[PDB]
This record gives sequence, structure tokens and C-alpha cells, in this order.
Amino acid sequence: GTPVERYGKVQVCGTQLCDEHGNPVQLRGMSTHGIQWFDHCLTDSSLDALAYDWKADIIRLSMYIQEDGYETNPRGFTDRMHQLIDMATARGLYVIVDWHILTPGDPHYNLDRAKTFFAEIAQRHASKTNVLYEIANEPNGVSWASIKSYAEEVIPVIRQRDPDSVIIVGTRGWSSLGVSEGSGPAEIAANPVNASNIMYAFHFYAASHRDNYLNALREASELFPVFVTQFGTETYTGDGANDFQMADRYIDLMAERKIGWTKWNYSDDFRSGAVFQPGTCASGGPWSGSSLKASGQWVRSKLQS
Ligand SMILES: [Zn+2]
Ligand SMILES: [Zn+2]
Repeated sequence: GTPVERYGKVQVCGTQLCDEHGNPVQLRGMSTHGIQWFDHCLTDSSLDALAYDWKADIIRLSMYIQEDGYETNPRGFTDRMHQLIDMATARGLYVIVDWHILTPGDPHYNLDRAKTFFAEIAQRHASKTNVLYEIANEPNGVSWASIKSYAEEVIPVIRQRDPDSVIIVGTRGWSSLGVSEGSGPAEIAANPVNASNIMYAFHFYAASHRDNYLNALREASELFPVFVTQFGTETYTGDGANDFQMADRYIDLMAERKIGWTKWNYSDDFRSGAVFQPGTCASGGPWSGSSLKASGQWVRSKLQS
């Protein structure tokens, strides 16, 4: 069966994401790049490849708000997101709907838009069991208390329409569980979001983020559910040399704790983190072999087990 057929209606149980019968499950997959730039990478052909060939469990649909994203055409972006959610569902994939804030880094900057967007998405897709909602990608320059209060404003909008869906909440310092801004996950544990069926996001780039970030991820997974919605094997820019030795340490920890992940990213951007070589999406593939960057061959190999 497909991932969705095998695990069904996933929910948080204790400090882990579980399938519909209480067994902890690790969902591993890929994140798209921003759809305002790399929409041409997301076709019947590339998505079929991700599902049937790469054996991904999950796809994260990254919708930037600024940077020529959602704010420029709310109707058009929303319609394309409905289409992509349906396409992922038709290939048996779990889907993360990613409200991809970055700059400005205060999520409240985009709150009014977020409520509109998520109200539409949650009403339309309420009957689906395979959609997770990520309400704020990479909060930065803000306190944990302000992220918590943002989450408590948006969560009821979703839950009013779709009460059983899992929501992922971004964390301080570009979702580094506070590490980049001189803090850590203990801050979250002491003042958690007042809702359940919640997970907290962690992002890392293995060439830049070493033992202190790895230790923070281990600490956080003792206290609350974590999903790695964005990670790379290169530096924090999404480019540069890969450190696969460090990446493998993260992969092993995540497998051991059943922490799900989506790798940045499923596009043919020039940066080393984008899994395809430039020109691949314009050529219509192939989505394996000589079209893969080093990071691409590495992740595809992890996903195929
Ligand atoms: Zn097809
Ligand atoms: Zn539902």
C-alpha cells in the first residue's frame, strides 16, 4: 500500500507522531522550494517519481508569503495549493502545508492573511486524513512567548474547521529550538502551546550545525513531539560543501527517536541543497541518475532504505 494507506490518520500520541493504531511512525520525505520560483519543478512526472520511485512518505509544500509569493496573488496561490494537496493525496503522500514566513520574521506580520488562507484550506480538506498544517516556517528576532501567542491565534481558525489535523509550530531562531538565538528547547517545555496534536519544528544544516544543535534535538525529543520540516547537508545558506558524516549522525538520531523529516529541497536550483541539476525540470527529468546532485543521491538512498 501507499504511505497513507499503511499509516492512515496520523495523530500525536505522547511525544511522538503515531499511525491510526498507536504505533510510532517516522515520515520521511522532501520539501519543495518556494512555489513562486520552482512551480515548474512540480509536475505529474516529478511527483510520480517522488512517490513511486523515491518512496517518500511525505511532501512539504513551501509557500513563501513575501519574496513574490502569496501576498502578490492570494487567489492564484491558494488555488495552486488546493491542486497540489489533491495531487499529493492521489499519489498516497502525506502533505505538510507550509506557511513559509522568513522575512519579516515576526509571524504576526502575516497573521490576518494566515487566518484567511488556513480557513480556506482547512474547510476544503477537512475530510482528508493526510494533511498537516505548518503555521510559521522560520520565526526569527522574536521571543518564544510571542510565537506561542501567534500560534494560539491561528490554531482555533484551523481547528474550528478541521479538528483532528496535526499542526506544526515553528520555534525561535529560524526554528532552531532557540539554539541560534542563544537559548534552547527547555524554554518551550516551560511554556508550551496550549493545544494538543501539536509538533514543534526543528531546522538544521549539517555542515554548519554541529554538536550543540544535535544535542538540542535530542533534548527536545524528550519533552515534546518534533518534526524536522527543513534540513540540509550543506551550510546554513543552502549551498556549499556537504558534510555527510555529520548528516548521518542526525539521520541515525532521527531514526532512533522516530522523528520525521523533509529535506530542503526538491528543485533544480543551482545551490548544492537542491537535489536536481539545473535544467532538469525544464527537461522533464529524469528524476534519478545523472540528474541528481550529491545531496540528491544521498537522500534518495536514505528514502529507498
Ligand atoms: Zn502520473
Ligand atoms: Zn480532518
